[PDB]
Amino acid sequence: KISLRKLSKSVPVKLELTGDKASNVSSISYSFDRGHVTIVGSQEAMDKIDSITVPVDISQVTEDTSKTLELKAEGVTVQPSTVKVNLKVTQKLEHHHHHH
Repeated sequence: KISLRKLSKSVPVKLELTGDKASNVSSISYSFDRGHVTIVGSQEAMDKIDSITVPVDISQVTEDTSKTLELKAEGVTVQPSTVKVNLKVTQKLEHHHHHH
């Protein structure tokens, strides 16, 4: 029954773009310094969590910036549960048409 009562695992974060893309933006990208955090709790809870979804609104995003996002899950203790995310915005600009 496992005498020990201590365990830790890693759950990569998955960002899902939510909202309509700005008409003045061709495309948006995102990155992370680690994109991985340590969780502590029962093995059953860990087996249930395969990853942490972190949705972000891009509709209000029209310029390059970064925001701190806190992660929480019921059944495990997420810590530091904080990561920095940089959102680069690409400005649309016409150019020479592709010959191909």
